[PDB]
Amino acid sequence: KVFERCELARTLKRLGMDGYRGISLANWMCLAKWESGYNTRATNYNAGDRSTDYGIFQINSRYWCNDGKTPGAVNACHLSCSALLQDNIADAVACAKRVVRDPQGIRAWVAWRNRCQNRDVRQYVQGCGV
Ligand code: NA
Repeated sequence: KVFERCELARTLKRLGMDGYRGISLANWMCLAKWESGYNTRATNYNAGDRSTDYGIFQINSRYWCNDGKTPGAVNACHLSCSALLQDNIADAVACAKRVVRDPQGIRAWVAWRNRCQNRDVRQYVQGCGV
């Protein structure tokens, strides 16, 4: 599924993302926009290290979900990577929450540093009623 902006923002608020481990909803929105374009079925193979990024938050198979074909990988969210390609984003959000519980937080995603950090991210939630 490809979410519309405000539809996602309302969804993430209901799922308790606003202010999770210190991260405002507008930041999660900026992350999803730059990682996947709000697309749950997005995948990106990384040829360099044989890992894959899965779903709306482009969560990596080396550390967070199991896809069986990543060498030396762990499965910190305790999920098949498949779970992160559903239209329903409950499991993806729970895994995102797990990612940010590590010391790096939201900095775990290089896209967030490039595109979101120190920016005016208000635009991603404006007019959405959240
Ligand atoms: Na894994």
